Amino acid sequence: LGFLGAAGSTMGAASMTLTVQARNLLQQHLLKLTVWGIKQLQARVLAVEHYLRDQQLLGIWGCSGKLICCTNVPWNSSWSNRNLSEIWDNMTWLQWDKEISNYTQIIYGLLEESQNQQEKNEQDLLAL
Amino acid sequence: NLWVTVYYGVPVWKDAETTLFCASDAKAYETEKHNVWATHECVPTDPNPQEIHLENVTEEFNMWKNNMVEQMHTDIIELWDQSLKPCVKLTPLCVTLQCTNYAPKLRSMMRGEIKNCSFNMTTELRDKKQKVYSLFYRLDVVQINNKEYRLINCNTSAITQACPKVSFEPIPIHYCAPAGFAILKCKDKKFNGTGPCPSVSTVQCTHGIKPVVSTQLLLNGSLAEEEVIIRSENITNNAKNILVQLNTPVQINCTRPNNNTVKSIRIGPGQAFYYFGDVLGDVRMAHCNISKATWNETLGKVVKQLRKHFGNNTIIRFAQSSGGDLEVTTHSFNCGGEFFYCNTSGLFNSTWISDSLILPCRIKQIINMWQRIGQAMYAPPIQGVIRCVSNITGLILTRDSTTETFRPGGGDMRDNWRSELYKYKVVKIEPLGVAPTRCK
Amino acid sequence: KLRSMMRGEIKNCSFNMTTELRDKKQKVYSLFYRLDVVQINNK
Ligand SMILES: *[C@@H]1O[C@H](CO)[C@@H](O[C@@H]2O[C@H](CO)[C@@H](O[C@@H]3O[C@H](CO)[C@@H](O)[C@H](O[C@H]4O[C@H](CO)[C@@H](O)[C@H](O)[C@@H]4O[C@H]4O[C@H](CO)[C@@H](O)[C@H](O)[C@@H]4O)[C@@H]3O)[C@H](O)[C@H]2NC(C)=O)[C@H](O)[C@H]1NC(C)=O
Ligand SMILES: *[C@@H]1O[C@H](CO)[C@@H](O[C@@H]2O[C@H](CO)[C@@H](O)[C@H](O)[C@H]2NC(C)=O)[C@H](O)[C@H]1NC(C)=O
Ligand SMILES: *[C@@H]1O[C@H](CO)[C@@H](O[C@@H]2O[C@H](CO)[C@@H](O)[C@H](O)[C@H]2NC(C)=O)[C@H](O)[C@H]1NC(C)=O
Ligand SMILES: *[C@@H]1O[C@H](CO)[C@@H](O[C@@H]2O[C@H](CO)[C@@H](O)[C@H](O)[C@H]2NC(C)=O)[C@H](O)[C@H]1NC(C)=O
Ligand SMILES: *[C@@H]1O[C@H](CO)[C@@H](O[C@@H]2O[C@H](CO)[C@@H](O)[C@H](O)[C@H]2NC(C)=O)[C@H](O)[C@H]1NC(C)=O
Ligand SMILES: *[C@@H]1O[C@H](CO)[C@@H](O[C@@H]2O[C@H](CO)[C@@H](O)[C@H](O)[C@H]2NC(C)=O)[C@H](O)[C@H]1NC(C)=O
Ligand SMILES: *[C@@H]1O[C@H](CO)[C@@H](O[C@@H]2O[C@H](CO)[C@@H](O)[C@H](O)[C@H]2NC(C)=O)[C@H](O)[C@H]1NC(C)=O
Ligand SMILES: *[C@@H]1O[C@H](CO)[C@@H](O[C@@H]2O[C@H](CO)[C@@H](O)[C@H](O)[C@H]2NC(C)=O)[C@H](O)[C@H]1NC(C)=O
Ligand SMILES: *[C@@H]1O[C@H](CO)[C@@H](O)[C@H](O)[C@H]1NC(C)=O
Ligand SMILES: *[C@@H]1O[C@H](CO)[C@@H](O)[C@H](O)[C@H]1NC(C)=O
Ligand SMILES: *[C@@H]1O[C@H](CO)[C@@H](O)[C@H](O)[C@H]1NC(C)=O
Ligand SMILES: *[C@@H]1O[C@H](CO)[C@@H](O)[C@H](O)[C@H]1NC(C)=O
Ligand SMILES: *[C@@H]1O[C@H](CO)[C@@H](O)[C@H](O)[C@H]1NC(C)=O
Ligand SMILES: *[C@@H]1O[C@H](CO)[C@@H](O)[C@H](O)[C@H]1NC(C)=O
Ligand SMILES: *[C@@H]1O[C@H](CO)[C@@H](O)[C@H](O)[C@H]1NC(C)=O
Repeated sequence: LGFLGAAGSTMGAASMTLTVQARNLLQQHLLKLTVWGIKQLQARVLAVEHYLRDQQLLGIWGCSGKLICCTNVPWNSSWSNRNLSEIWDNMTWLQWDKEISNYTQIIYGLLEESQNQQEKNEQDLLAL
Repeated sequence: NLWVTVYYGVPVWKDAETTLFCASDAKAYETEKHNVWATHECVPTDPNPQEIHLENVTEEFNMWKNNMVEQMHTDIIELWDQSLKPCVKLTPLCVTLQCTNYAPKLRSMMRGEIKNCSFNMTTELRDKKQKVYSLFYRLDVVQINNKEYRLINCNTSAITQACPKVSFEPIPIHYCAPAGFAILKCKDKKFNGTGPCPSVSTVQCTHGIKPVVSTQLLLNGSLAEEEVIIRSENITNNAKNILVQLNTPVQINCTRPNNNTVKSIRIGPGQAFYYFGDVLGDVRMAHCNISKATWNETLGKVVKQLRKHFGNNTIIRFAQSSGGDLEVTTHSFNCGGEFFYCNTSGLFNSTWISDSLILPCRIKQIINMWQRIGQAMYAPPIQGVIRCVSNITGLILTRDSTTETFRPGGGDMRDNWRSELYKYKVVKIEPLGVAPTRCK
Repeated sequence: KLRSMMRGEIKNCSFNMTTELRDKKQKVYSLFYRLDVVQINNK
């Protein structure tokens, strides 16, 4: 398809397109200062941290490197328990995402606590 | 039974504001060194128009809340201000002018229009002055009560010489978004202005935009594709203006048919300005032509689009514009060194029920761009004659029982660019996702 | 004609101020303070 090619597609169908989504991220050396040089300087900066802040988060979430990895925290079924075998390959990413959106903050702090706090101690506990 | 599974690279976005930058089509200019639009020090466009279609997905836009308008309208003022800075300030120009008419025996419309004038201009030495004969226009001088005349600016603003090597030709500008972002595209024909475009697609970098300045009409712009398309925000309000896009252009010819002469006088140690010295031949009005029968056929398409959702059993009356400044009254445009003011009363004298044409045109010298009281640019005169040929694309109207008055409006330059940015919006890519699956 | 501490404090003054035209000047009456002006030796 292409970059954002599987946008309105099945989540399982759009599972196998992640590489094209990640390649199409991040020129002219010797900038001046005048007008457009400001924006190109601003273009260089905003590409960095917006690449990087989530790249911090995968190290926070222990899922370092490109992996579709899964955690050890259970799914709370209070978060719209809707046929999670069926709906997982039915709708889209997109419309499903705003359904999740009211609780994503609650998830993330539990993610950095579940295996990232606990299961990152215990290999030192067996390191003897 | 289910555990949270993370996902990276999910195709999902939100809507956000971001900084956004130039993209030029790389040419070999090397003549005017740099124009007003800094095409130099801009990144060359990738000649690969990667335009990726989006299947079976919709998104409601709004052409009335594009922050891309407010970013660009900031930049056009600022680039204009940036290039205008390092040139000659005509501070000692604001003097008492002894003047008289230039062609005193003349019957035409140009009678009492060009004015011969006289100075005491400060030379490059401190204690040497100089009597200078020059020519000016009616729309540049003001009486004081060979009566004493005075320029307009000295009421309000100061004067900058307009750097007589640069140009003003509107280069097509592309807008590349930074990484981690995308630009949506509507692509739906007959798009309302605010609605879910079904046929969406996206690019990194938009198509060409010519930042032309124009009042009352939309010169040189982009065509439509199907028919006359009407857009506005609140069609029932009298405060919202009217955006019209046409499926076909009208070839307008415009000319300043005078063989002229430009002189030069050093007024400071390096300050040497150019002024409208003399006219060879004899004095001729500047005007513009238009195919009348084409334009009536063009305007006949318009009223059909009008009577669809407004005023079916109601006459449609066009009137001349009301009044105010010349920029909000008459057609005004630059055409490469000259600032025309063409009267358009001969295009809005018409009603409806159920062999060319000539517009007289005035020109100025001292320009107050974007209504900024405090800044005033003095354009230099141009030798030779002017032979501007242009299309037309759009029309800006306003609405004033079973009678309807449409007067031609304008004023805000930002409305020029909503005619070019309705096809786009800015999204922030989110490469995250968390779903429950069967693994622990 | 003032007896208080403010005696000889505010000073009426006169100018020839350049107007917006190059060859037009203007006589201007204004007020100033002791701590702004210096004598030169209606002085
Ligand atoms: C809408 O689009 C149309 C495109 O179809 C635009 O029409 C074009 O407009 C340009 C500029 O107005 C015009 O170019 C001129 O062509 C002449 C014939 O080839 C050239 O001789 C002339 O070049 C001179 O002027 C330029 C600007 O000053 C200089 O860059 C150039 O070096 C030349 O300058 C020398 O000569 C002059 C003569 O007086 C002298 O004073 C200078 O000092 C210097 O010595 C122009 O480039 C195109 O021909 C037009 N095309 C058509 C088909 O008409 C139209 O302008 C657009 N509408 C609007 C409103 O912009
Ligand atoms: C503007 O008016 C002045 C009036 O003095 C013109 O100057 C005189 O013009 C005649 C013929 O044109 C000459 O014979 C004189 O020598 C000029 N006087 C001076 C002092 O030079 C001037 O020509 C007019 N401007 C134009 C462009 O015609
Ligand atoms: C085109 O835009 C206009 C507004 O400029 C829409 O008009 C209103 O739309 C809302 C929501 O769709 C309705 O609740 C109103 O009843 C509409 N008013 C009128 C007078 O029509 C219009 O629906 C849009 N049309 C399309 C096809 O999107
Ligand atoms: C002005 O409009 C004319 C049409 O009236 C344009 O000419 C067409 O341009 C397209 C794109 O290059 C060509 O495919 C057509 O063949 C042209 N038609 C004719 C009759 O020449 C012209 O490009 C427009 N110019 C501007 C500056 O907008
Ligand atoms: C569009 O403008 C019209 C005015 O022409 C608005 O209609 C009136 O608005 C006032 C103030 O909100 C109300 O008191 C009237 O009752 C309205 N009249 C009608 C017939 O509704 C209208 O609200 C505006 N709509 C939008 C979306 O801006
Ligand atoms: C504007 O002027 C140009 C030339 O000055 C006109 O172009 C000519 O048009 C006629 C008929 O349309 C053709 O037969 C000629 O071959 C054209 N000549 C050139 C050099 O292009 C153009 O038609 C004028 N436009 C209007 C509306 O009058
Ligand atoms: C454009 O030309 C028309 C030519 O008629 C001007 O209209 C005249 O304006 C004067 C001044 O108000 C009136 O006294 C006349 O009655 C008008 N004529 C008609 C037929 O109505 C018009 O003023 C010009 N445009 C501008 C901006 O001055
Ligand atoms: C400053 O002193 C001058 C002295 O001339 C005052 O000017 C005169 O003031 C009287 C009465 O105040 C007027 O009748 C005269 O007409 C003024 N003369 C002129 C030339 O205007 C001036 O008033 C004093 N300043 C203040 C603030 O009182
Ligand atoms: C799931 O979320 C609800 C709130 O929506 C909360 O009351 C409940 O305790 C959560 N379940 C678990 C197992 O944490
Ligand atoms: C120029 O100066 C001379 C003498 O200073 C004066 O007679 C003449 O009126 C002045 N002309 C203008 C246009 O200022
Ligand atoms: C100065 O500006 C005022 C309004 O701001 C206007 O009425 C007046 O005519 C102007 N004077 C000149 C000489 O342009
Ligand atoms: C203008 O006058 C000059 C005088 O030498 C002549 O060479 C030139 O051809 C004229 N141009 C026009 C357009 O008449
Ligand atoms: C324009 O055309 C319409 C019909 O096509 C006609 O009724 C009208 O009189 C025409 N106007 C002019 C000025 O020719
Ligand atoms: C409109 O045109 C007619 C003739 O075509 C003329 O008699 C009338 O005065 C014009 N009115 C206006 C407002 O231009
Ligand atoms: C102002 O100028 C006039 C004449 O040039 C002179 O008589 C007067 O003393 C001057 N006053 C001041 C305050 O400079």
